[PDB]
Amino acid sequence: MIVLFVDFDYFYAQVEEVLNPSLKGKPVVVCVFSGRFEDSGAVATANYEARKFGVKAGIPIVEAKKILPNAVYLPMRKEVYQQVSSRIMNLLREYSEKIEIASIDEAYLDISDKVRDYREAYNLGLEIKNKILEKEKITVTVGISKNKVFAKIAADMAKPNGIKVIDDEEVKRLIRELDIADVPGIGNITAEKLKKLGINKLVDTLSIEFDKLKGMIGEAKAKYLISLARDEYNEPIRTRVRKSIGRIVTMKRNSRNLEEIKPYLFRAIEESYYKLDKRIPKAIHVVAVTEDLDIVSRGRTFPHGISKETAYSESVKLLQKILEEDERKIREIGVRFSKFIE
DNA sequence: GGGGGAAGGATTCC
DNA sequence: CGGAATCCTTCCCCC
Ligand SMILES: Nc1nc2c(ncn2[C@H]2C[C@H](O)[C@@H](COP(=O)(O)OP(=O)(O)OP(=O)(O)O)O2)c(=O)[nH]1
Ligand SMILES: [Ca+2]
Ligand SMILES: [Ca+2]
Ligand SMILES: [Ca+2]
Repeated sequence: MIVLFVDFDYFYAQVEEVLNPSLKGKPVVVCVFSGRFEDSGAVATANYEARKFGVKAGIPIVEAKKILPNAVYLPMRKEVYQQVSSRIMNLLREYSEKIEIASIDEAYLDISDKVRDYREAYNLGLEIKNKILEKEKITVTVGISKNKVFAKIAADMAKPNGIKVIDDEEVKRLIRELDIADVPGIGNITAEKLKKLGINKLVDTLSIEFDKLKGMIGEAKAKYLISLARDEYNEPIRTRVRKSIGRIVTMKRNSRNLEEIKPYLFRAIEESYYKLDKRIPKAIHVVAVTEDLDIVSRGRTFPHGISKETAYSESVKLLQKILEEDERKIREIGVRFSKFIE
């Protein structure tokens, strides 16, 4: 089996450069302004000229400006990037019917019934890269291997504007030499848990009693890692379907006053329904971020679709249920809709 | 005992 | 900052 993974380079920043070439060459930082105060919010992403100095996704906008006060700061226009993304995804579909659109800037293609060796795979990769650059002026990185995981690791190793195949012999070296933290799905929590168990590489997961691994990181995660370690991980590329749509917003100032929170909540409901389109959810959750940055939620699933009117009244109750069962103030409020009636 | 859900939260990654 | 998926634990009803 042959998997080709595509990951767009510094996506949001690069789309902005495509729409405004005068930006190419200088540091470009795409941000998500939270509105709490001047420059409050975070960096969604930045082009490589900016990353050289530490400005990257996730850092506070205020820290970014300290490092690169004269860079170009742009507000995130996610809708524009989404449409550019869709077009690129359609281009990729022209290379395989078996495509898994993982996120707004990445996808997996099962090109097994399209090519036979890694040679023809690599070449197909270059053609895909050329096609995208030519058509959307977007550079991307391609990773090729036997499964989704290593295809993705391959690209990570080739970033940016690269292409990289990880063949069977290297898959074995990685299992032995790859920091397990560098394995997709293994975050800081899980990685520290694995270190304590003496597991630093995929290979190590094979020298521990399963039940011990299971008990420490969970069944799903334990089996996942063991599969990879045994060089047996093999999940098929399949069409992913959105399972929830939501919106959470940061308020002007903290509060526990219902009348002061409701408009933010409703606005979130309004935006969520617009985005819902023709989808009808049977479930609703109201989400609150306390002053101490904790995230608390209360939801409800009914036996039928939720109308906007129902969403409004129910959401009010759930918020009321949150405030009554938590002494903290609310910093951010939102709603999420799921269990669609399709 | 154990199947089948639902609710709330933990993690992870874009 | 903030959108969203998967998986985990506890709680429940029920035969
Ligand atoms: N709001 C927000 N958006 C993010 C964050 N991280 C990534 N994104 C968005 C914007 C990124 O362009 C897009 C793709 O993420 P990657 O993880 O693929 O980063 P990006 O493509 O920007 O750089 P790259 O060349 O892949 O290293 O997802 C984040 O922490 N917050
Ligand atoms: Ca990505
Ligand atoms: Ca990317
Ligand atoms: Ca990691």
